[PDB]
Amino acid sequence: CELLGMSANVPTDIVFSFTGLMQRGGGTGPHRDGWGIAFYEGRGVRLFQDPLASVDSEVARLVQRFPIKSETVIGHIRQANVGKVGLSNTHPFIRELGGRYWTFAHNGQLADFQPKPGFYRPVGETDSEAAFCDLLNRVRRAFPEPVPVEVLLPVLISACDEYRKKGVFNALISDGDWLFTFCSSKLAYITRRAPFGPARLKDADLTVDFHAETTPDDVVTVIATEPLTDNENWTLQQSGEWVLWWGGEVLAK
Amino acid sequence: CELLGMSANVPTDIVFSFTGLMQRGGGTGPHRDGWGIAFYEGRGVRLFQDPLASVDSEVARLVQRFPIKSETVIGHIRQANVGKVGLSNTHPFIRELGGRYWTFAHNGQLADFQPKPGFYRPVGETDSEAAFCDLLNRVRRAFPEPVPVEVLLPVLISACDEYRKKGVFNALISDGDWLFTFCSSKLAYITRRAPFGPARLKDADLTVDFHAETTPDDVVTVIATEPLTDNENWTLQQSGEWVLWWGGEVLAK
Repeated sequence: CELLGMSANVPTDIVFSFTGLMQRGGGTGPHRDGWGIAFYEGRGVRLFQDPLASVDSEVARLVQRFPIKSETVIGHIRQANVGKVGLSNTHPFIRELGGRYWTFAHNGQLADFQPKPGFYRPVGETDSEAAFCDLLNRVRRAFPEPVPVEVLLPVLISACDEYRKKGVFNALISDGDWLFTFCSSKLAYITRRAPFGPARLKDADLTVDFHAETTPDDVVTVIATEPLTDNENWTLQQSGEWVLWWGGEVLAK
Repeated sequence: CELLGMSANVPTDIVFSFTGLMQRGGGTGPHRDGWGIAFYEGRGVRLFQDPLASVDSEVARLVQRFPIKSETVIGHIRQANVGKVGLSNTHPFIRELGGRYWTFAHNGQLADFQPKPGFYRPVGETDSEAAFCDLLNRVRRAFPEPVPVEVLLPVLISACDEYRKKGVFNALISDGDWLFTFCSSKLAYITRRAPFGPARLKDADLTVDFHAETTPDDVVTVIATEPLTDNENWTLQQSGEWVLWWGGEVLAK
């Protein structure tokens, strides 16, 4: 329950409910693991994130109080405390390329990763952000001008392939239209077609509720590190498998 | 009371109490004028823009608070409901250059403004974002590698000067460290030195509260389109005047 995405064909509701901190057996006791949730409202993007916390922060309250409704959502919950702290090291990451805001979320670890500095440079010290910028540099070099998805698709797959050669590289990328997924370790998804009733996905210290259909033609796909609902149409992805989503539909894989 | 920035030498609290919607004589009646606030936490940045709700059943004046703590804040607290201009057209704008997140807020109108497309491209349709991207392109072209503020200072002044030849260009720029200001029409500031007591800046449908000093060495400068407190040490800026802040202190002007 780390990576979490959504691609829909209509702006759909998503309520995040972080269970307030509590004394437990292990997980989210006096503290809380870092999280991040980015989503789109047209071409614009909203980002709410927070690194390791020993209190129920204002940003954590902000995501919950905001009536969210989008077609593209990328998030990363319970990000490994490994390494360094701070906001600059919290997923997901944003950067504009071609007049579109790109969003990136990575789960896993990369060993001996040292990409050549380019146009885009990481602000933080994460290997995830270094990977994001590098991938962005390859897309910018190979395609100076905006090019349709299928064209820039090969460069995406290529970079992901190389990164997985140095460690675990599960990732979610989006320019606000499509939502690129890549599995190295584990990733899963489930498409829901109208008519559908409200569903409640949940972690151990999190709950994301979904409502009923807006129109009789709704299609909404949820992507997670692993099924959050008792296996239904939850399809499990294998190592090396990528999928390009857009409008909740599979474009290519 | 549109632009509002802050440069301080220690992370200082700033609470924004947006006076909830109410039936008035003219201003923020059933609707709400947009707003946007960005602030840093180290090198990372946070961006909050007005929620796409405002449909509060027009219940009696319900003020909503927004606590913020930072050394660098840049905001545009008087725009149009995000539902009217759209999220991609809401200030301030963010983009990374040289491994730092650059924030930008601009007040004023530009006529016949048509910068040549470059590295950075506006996601939205404002002349403001078009201006931000152009200024970033000039900096990236003139400075391929990270350079001290003083060196990149001239290019910032040049760009602003050019944009002011085509309209009003009051702007606030920042990389997380320093806060650049530029005046064309009107801009003002007031530096507060420890010891100082809590202050309450207020708009007509807003209130931004400040607290007492954290340490006896505090220095916090507030920049606004015009004095929010009954004139004290509020220094008024004239057309063509710029100031580079850092830790609440004037670096250059």
